[PDB]
Amino acid sequence: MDELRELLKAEQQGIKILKEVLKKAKEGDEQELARLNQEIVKAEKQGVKVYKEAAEKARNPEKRQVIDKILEDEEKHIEWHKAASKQGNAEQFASLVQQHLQDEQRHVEEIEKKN
Ligand SMILES: [Zn+2]
Ligand SMILES: [Zn+2]
Ligand SMILES: [Zn+2]
Repeated sequence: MDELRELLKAEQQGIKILKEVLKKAKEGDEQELARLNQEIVKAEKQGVKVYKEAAEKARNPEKRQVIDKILEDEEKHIEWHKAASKQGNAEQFASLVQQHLQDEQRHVEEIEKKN
């Protein structure tokens, strides 16, 4: 029983921000969007931090395997949001957010399976 609820905290935080991102995506404001983008970057990387930290303390390779997959995943998300750099991301943005949202929920399944 190690690094379970702790790691979920990262996903939970990311998902919680995504909820507001959905709101601001419909709002369509650069300041709100950039600020939220900024929040995402920090939150997801904080997730990477706890995952990477736990990875180097994985009693079982399978525990690292799950962490490593999400660790890679979580950075992938940021890379996408970073690559946007605000073009005209509103309608297009919301569509992509659905994927991030479904993905992090999948991360929960990858961890808990049945939560
Ligand atoms: Zn993420
Ligand atoms: Zn993912
Ligand atoms: Zn995640």
